[PDB]
Amino acid sequence: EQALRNLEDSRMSLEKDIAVKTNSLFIDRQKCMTHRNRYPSVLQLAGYQ
Amino acid sequence: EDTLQSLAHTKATLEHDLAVKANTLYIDQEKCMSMRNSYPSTLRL
Amino acid sequence: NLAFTNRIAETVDAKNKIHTHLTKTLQEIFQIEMTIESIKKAIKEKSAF
Amino acid sequence: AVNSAFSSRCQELDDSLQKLQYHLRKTLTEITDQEHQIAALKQAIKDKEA
Amino acid sequence: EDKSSAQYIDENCFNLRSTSDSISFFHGVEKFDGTVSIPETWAKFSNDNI
Amino acid sequence: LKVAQTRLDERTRRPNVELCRDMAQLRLVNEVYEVDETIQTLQQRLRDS
Amino acid sequence: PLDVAIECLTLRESRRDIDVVRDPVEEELLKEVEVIEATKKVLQEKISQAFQHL
Amino acid sequence: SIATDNLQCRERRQHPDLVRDYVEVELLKETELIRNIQELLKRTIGQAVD
Amino acid sequence: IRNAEASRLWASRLTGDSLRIMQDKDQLIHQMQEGTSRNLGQRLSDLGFW
Amino acid sequence: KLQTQLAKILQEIFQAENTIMLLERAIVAKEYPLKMAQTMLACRTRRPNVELCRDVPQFRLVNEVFTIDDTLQTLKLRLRETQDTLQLLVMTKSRLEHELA
Amino acid sequence: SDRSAQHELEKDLSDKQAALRIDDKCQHLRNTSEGVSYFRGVERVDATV
Amino acid sequence: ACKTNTLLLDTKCMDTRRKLTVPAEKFVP
Repeated sequence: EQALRNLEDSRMSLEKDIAVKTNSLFIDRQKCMTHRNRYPSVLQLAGYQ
Repeated sequence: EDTLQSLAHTKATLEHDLAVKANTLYIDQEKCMSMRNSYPSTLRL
Repeated sequence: NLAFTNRIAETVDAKNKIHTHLTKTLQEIFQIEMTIESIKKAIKEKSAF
Repeated sequence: AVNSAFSSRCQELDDSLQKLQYHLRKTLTEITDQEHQIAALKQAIKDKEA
Repeated sequence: EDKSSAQYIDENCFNLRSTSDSISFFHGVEKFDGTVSIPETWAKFSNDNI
Repeated sequence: LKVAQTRLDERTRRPNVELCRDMAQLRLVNEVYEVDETIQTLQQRLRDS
Repeated sequence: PLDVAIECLTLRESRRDIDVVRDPVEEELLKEVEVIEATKKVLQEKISQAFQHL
Repeated sequence: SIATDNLQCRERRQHPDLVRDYVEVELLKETELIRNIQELLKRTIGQAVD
Repeated sequence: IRNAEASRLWASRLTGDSLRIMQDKDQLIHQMQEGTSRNLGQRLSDLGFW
Repeated sequence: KLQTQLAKILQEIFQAENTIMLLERAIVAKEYPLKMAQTMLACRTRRPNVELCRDVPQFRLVNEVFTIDDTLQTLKLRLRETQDTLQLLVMTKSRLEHELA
Repeated sequence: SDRSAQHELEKDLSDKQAALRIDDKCQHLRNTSEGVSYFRGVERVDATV
Repeated sequence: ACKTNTLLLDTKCMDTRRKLTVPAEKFVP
């Protein structure tokens, strides 16, 4: 019985951590996609030079 | 220049309060939520 | 645990609000320096006249 | 440099996620087998009581 | 025995991490029918035995 | 002396006990006073010029 | 609330032998998850369009 | 502005995974570079008018 | 003059489309790879059951 | 007029250089992940006995190889185009500078 | 008694490293940054004990 | 025995949704 208790402690902690990590991954990839595809053109950074 | 000194005090106070409260939230989360999880049977050794 | 939760909640609200005010305050300071050098140049040329 | 570094970080995080799921699956399987022997003990208890 | 071996190989080459050992342009791998049968057939074979 | 006095400032964030008098602050007020008298002497030279 | 629902499923996994039924409550929990996902999609879309007009 | 939005967005994060690495370091580098560019530009525009 | 500007337009448009194609293709590949991984996992589960 | 155009053309030429560099780095990035597919089928093709199985993994792995090859050929296609553009821009550059002189 | 001792040492190290961060940010005093400013008046305080 | 364990588990999972009562507040009056 005691071993059982240890087992489900393990699995609950594991899966909550997995949820956290999934959230973080989706966050970072979406936000940086959005921002990186914005970057101006080297010609405009020159500024019609 | 008088206005500038006033704003200087404002900025300093704000930043220090930021640091303090960040410490508070930090400590509370990773300490309490570490053991206090689901089902009050098994120790957090 | 119920009370512990709302404790954290109000802390988070405080975090967000204070960060916003900080941003706009530093913006205003950034503008006031420009005003300062404006007045200094004015002093110079009036002295020349 | 910004773009390259951020991509590296995302890669490492993916690796960690994969290992986590790997642990989870076999954890569940062993849980099931543990239960099965747990029942076996009850049967054996009766078998010895008779 | 054969099924346990199959599970072991599937595991150890699924969890087999990328960027570790499999650096090889294996090719000619678009063709293979060493597979001889169907999941329905394997289920019915196990059922026959039981 | 801008950098000097701001260098002095945030020393007054220190928590309860380790906040302490040190040779730093003594030397700091020394340098403050001496840079002040420096500036006024240079102003004197300006008037003479 | 997503985390709470996940934890509730986790505790529900603790049931025993013949007392593990497809209680329709669990179907409602699945639809809970999917509702959360749809809400998240709507939020992120609106944020994107705001950014473009900015 | 893009850099500021990135910094704030990455700041918003869940507790058990928030770190300090090259990513934030490089963001701060880019921001300081931006501000120095601004200051130098305005100085140059001044000599231009003179 | 006009030949210059025409060449400029050509170059810009093709560069833009190239970059967009590159991006979308990369995301497609890693989604479908994730799908494959999930499938293999469920197969392992079934094997353990038997 | 002419010197203005010449300056902006220099800008564009080194932009095109950056384009080709990103193209080749994308190729080198795609270079690895195919390692999974071929060696995946390598590990699975040998199996002790009858469990040799056509299943969800097999179809998807074939799709992996097929789509990856598609990607690779498209990318080298854009490599040819970017080289074409580079040389054309270069010849325009040479012309412009000579009549400027 | 043991627990009391550990608690005291914990408190001490916490405040000590807080001062440590304050003073490292301090020693990061090299010239030409924005936080430096004018707030003159810090030369009379019975502050630290 | 098994039935009692089931009941206790049900009450346990029931109680936690006081969390979902916002930060233990009213929001709307």
